[PDB]
Amino acid sequence: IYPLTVASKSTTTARHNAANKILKNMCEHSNTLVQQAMMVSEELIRVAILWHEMWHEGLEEASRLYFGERNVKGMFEVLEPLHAMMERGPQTLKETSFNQAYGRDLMEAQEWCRKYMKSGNVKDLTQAWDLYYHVFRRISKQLPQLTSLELQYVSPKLLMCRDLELAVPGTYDPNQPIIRIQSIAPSLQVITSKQRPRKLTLMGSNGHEF
Amino acid sequence: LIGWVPHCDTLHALIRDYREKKKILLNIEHRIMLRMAPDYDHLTLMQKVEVFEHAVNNTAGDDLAKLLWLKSPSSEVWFDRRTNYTRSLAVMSMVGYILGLGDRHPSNLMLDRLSGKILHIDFGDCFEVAMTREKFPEKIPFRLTRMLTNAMEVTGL
Amino acid sequence: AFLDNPTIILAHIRQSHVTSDDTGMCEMVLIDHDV
Amino acid sequence: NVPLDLTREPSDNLREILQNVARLQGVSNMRKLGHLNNFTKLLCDIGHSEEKLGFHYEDIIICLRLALLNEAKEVRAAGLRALRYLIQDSSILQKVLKLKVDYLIARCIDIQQSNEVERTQALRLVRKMITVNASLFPSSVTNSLIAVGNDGLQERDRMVRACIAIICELALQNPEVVALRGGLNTILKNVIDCQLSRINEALITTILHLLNHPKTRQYVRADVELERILAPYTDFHYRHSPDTAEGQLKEDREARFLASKMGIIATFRSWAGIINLCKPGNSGIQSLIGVLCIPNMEIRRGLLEVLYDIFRLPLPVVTEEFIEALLSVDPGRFQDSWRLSDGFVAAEAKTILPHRARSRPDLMDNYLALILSAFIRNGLLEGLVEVITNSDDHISVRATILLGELLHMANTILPHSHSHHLHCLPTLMNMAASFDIPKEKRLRASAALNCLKRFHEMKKRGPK
Amino acid sequence: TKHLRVLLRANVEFFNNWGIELLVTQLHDKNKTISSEALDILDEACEDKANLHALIQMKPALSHLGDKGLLLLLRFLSIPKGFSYLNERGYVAKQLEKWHREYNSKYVDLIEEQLNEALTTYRKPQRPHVYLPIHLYGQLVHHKTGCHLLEVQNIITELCRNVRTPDLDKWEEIKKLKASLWALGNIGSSNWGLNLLQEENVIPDILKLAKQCEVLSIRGTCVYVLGLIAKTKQGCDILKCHNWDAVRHSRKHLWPVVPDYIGLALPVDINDIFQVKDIPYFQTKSFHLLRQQMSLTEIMNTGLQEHTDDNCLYCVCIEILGFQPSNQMCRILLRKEVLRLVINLSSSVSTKCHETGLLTIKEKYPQTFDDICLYSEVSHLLSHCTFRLPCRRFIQELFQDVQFLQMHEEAEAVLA
Ligand SMILES: [Zn+2]
Repeated sequence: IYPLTVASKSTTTARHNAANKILKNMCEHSNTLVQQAMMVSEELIRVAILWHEMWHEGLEEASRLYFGERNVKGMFEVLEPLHAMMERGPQTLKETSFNQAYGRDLMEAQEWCRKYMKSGNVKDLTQAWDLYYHVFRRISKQLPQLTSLELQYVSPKLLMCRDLELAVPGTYDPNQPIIRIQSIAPSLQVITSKQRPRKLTLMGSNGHEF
Repeated sequence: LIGWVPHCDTLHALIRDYREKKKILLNIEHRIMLRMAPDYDHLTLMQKVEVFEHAVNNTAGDDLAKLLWLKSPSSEVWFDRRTNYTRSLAVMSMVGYILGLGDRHPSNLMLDRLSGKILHIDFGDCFEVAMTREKFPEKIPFRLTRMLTNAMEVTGL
Repeated sequence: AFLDNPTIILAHIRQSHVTSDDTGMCEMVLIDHDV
Repeated sequence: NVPLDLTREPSDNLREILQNVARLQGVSNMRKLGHLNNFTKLLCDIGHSEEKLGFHYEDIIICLRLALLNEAKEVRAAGLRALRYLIQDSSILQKVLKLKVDYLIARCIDIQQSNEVERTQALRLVRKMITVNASLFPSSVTNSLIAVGNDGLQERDRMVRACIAIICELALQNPEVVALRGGLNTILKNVIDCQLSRINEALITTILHLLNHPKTRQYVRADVELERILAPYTDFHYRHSPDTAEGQLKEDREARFLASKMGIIATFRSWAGIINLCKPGNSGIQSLIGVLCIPNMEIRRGLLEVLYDIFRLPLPVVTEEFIEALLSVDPGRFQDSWRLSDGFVAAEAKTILPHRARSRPDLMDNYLALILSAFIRNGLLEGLVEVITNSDDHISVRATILLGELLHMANTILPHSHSHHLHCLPTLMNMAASFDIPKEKRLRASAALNCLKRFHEMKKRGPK
Repeated sequence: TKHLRVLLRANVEFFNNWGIELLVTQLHDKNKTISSEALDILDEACEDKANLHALIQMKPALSHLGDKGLLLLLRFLSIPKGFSYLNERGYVAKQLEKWHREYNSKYVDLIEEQLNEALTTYRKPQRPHVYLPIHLYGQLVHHKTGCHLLEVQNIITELCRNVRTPDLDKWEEIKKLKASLWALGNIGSSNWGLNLLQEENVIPDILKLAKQCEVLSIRGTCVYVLGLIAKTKQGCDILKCHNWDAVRHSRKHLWPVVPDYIGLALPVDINDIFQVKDIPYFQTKSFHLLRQQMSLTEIMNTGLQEHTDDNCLYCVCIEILGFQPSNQMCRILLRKEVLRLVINLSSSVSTKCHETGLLTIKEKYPQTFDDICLYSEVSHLLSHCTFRLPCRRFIQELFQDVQFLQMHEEAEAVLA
């Protein structure tokens, strides 16, 4: 169940279509298992990198490509997925909060990048980077302040499960009884580091915390 | 999603706690090298040996050896833990050599508190990648320094 | 509130700024003579 | 300078216009300053015409244009003053704009060389240009005013509020040019870091005016422009300025909360702001209410103060006991105006005895009825119940009083239909006197009802 | 004078025969503030029929006062005895003309002024009370005889057509719609005022305007005027049919119990008013390549891009004024270098690198910042693009120590 979900989320079309074909076959005998796994997989990756986390990495990589590698087409392709996720609308208060503080600047900067593709003037692209760099400075000043996350603020769907038939990740053998996920802690801690990993504590069906 | 191994702490933090308790600066060895030669990074190969060899002679490396004994409730437990540490570091040295592991800085080395075992993390640089890079190419198969070799046993390695 | 027509919005803008400015600049730049 | 006022108009005009060029030789700046003042006095005598004042308008602008390039601030200040008396009708303004004089007018705005007298004259000219014809305002001058307002506080510019007040005036007669140059963003960012009650009210009113008429709402985005004021409360880590000193970082957050609170109150008292913040779809009111349920102590203590001012309720005193806080909200509490030095009995009797009118409509009740119904629809009552039973000791008491005040306000101002789902509190019944829920949470909900019960007695007694 | 209000609110025995007469003499006091306070507390006393009948039999002179006296004098028309006394000298006819041309729209100003003073922090030169001011049409419909005059004049037809055909384009004609919504609302505050108001089917027109209106100010205005219609049992029944509930109790008993009404009404679903149709956003409707591949000294071992003869300080005057053409490969390569550094300075990515590149040019070649055309090109670029204030002041400051001899030479000749 776990490897197939990763394949179904791949960017490649060949892997995406092939993975989903196997998944729908599993829905016959066990439909509720795959549905829970898809919900868990989408929420876990959301918590790992937030909206302001993706922009900090995307803008930093895009800036190096444009000013260091002198590549323009490679800069746009990095920023296209970032603007695509904001057009689908926020699904939580944290995403809603981001869409209010930085919503106007990012959306307007896309418009200037759209005029550069047609007019071709260098000034349009330069004026676009004025908004991108202004947001980058603001985000970089609040990353160190991030040290703890509340599940209600980032993803309300994780704390409203209270029961799952999906086994705890990393522990499954055919010769042992299956242990399922019971609940997820309402708060997780962020370790102060360059990558800022999160500490997620689950709750097994046998009363043992993982 | 990486599982969390309990009862284990990294080597860098383990030494740091010992030195700060004994009123010892964390970077005494580094300070001596800069004091003798401020432009240490720009020195030639033969000149860096002179600075490096001088630093290790003025400071006795036994922090790890005394660290393990002070955390052992009894001598019977101390000997058992030391035996496990000696033969767990040797296995990862040869296995890591075949795999070509690199960038084995102390932050990527963890020592089990209850059993004395050695755990490796961050398996990112493999197959001699770190040796061929142009930025500080390390030229050693595995990490075996004076701090580690002075804790396995008194007779040496 | 019924601050709808520009006639009362203009008066509100040029009165609050003059009355509640610590620096004596709006009292000199917002003269009604220039209309 | 000696004002002749004796020879013919063309003869008096020649000397001043020939001395403005001078080829930068043989004429001192003092004489130029005196001649410019003569032109202003002369223009007040002979009316604006190309037949009586010798040459045409275009020739006068050319020589007047060679006055803002002087290295003396006194000469430039007089040159700007002369233009204001010359520009009267749209015909002259279009001629001035034709010669690209706006390149020099915008130049004098931002030189910052201890010429506050020169800068005042430049801005007074701008207000004249807007009045004469606001549809032909140059884009070069506009971009200068935006820069001096967008980043006019980090450079310690003293004429920062004097330029924002001009952008708002221009935004009411020509919003098209202001929108292109990002002028509407500057006004929104100014109210975040402006903690003056009267100024903050005026700035937000200009933006809400553009959201009133149907033909002007095209200049404002949907859910990112107006909702900027909700960022300090919705975002737990808000950084308004990318570059600021870290010494007053703690004090910066408090300043943002005070300024943002007045903006929220201001936009909730205008019909153009109530509707835009309470749209049936995704709206800012749900985000404001939704963030209240999150167990954050800093945000909760701030949002409660906002709710009291929205409904205009007296704030209680900070405490951990309900009795002390209850006594601080009674309508019969003593006030300084009741003393013998002030209104002896006349002032006191006004707030105690009731008004002698039982049928006269009270328009303020209608405003509170609509506002209260909007919050109930979005789930204000459900949010308060969570705060009461899941917050600090000194926060639950403030929420308990607020819930009691709303219930009293709602049983005599709301109609029959809105009262069927009003006095029910479905979420409170979930956390009732039951052993399934934690025992500590069980008694807090029970004690809240007991504390709220005594609030009924105070209203029953009335003022005394 | 202020102490007579507490005696009014305390229900002092027989206050209407000795207290009213002491508030009429106090009207003619020398101080204007004292007289103004007497009017304030006299209006509050008029809410009782016993006190209002006392004033009519005293027939005081309130015409010489301001608008406050005029409104208080218009309340006599609500009593049949007071209407006959006033409508004997030809007074109601004069007021009808005044309340149709001069200050029928000014009633909106009185409504807005009180609301603005209440909660706006405006103060035109705590929970207050905002009561509806006295309106001529709202007081004339209390009796059948008064309602007869309002129907023969045929004013309802004039007001109704102003609602079904609104012109929400000019701000001056929008206030006329407001001047009619408040006039229709006061007419519907009485049972006899509703008989001649619902015969033209105008209430549904207001209800439609209260939920589907382009101007949000008109939408909020209709909320208040619908409350005035809910002051009677008959009025509240009409609003209930169109899904608009209202409060059906007075204010003398603030504790309603299930079995004169105050003016308040709200829709059953509050979201029916907060719906606004979406409107599309208005925005929706070279040497640079070679410079990075080489060096400034390497290349050395027309230049203006956006330079047309309509937006230049010197070139635009060739035809209109009659100036002479400007006169001059080593220099054309410096114009491009200056312009490209200004453009790169608009991104604010590396300001120090770009600022250094401009200072060196002004040092090695101080005479390149002396051509009027280059200044116009830079000034033109500062308008379209956006620059930080410290960076914007850096530019336009390298041209401060210039002469611009060409403009001075040509301007002197043509002007002389
Ligand atoms: Zn030119």
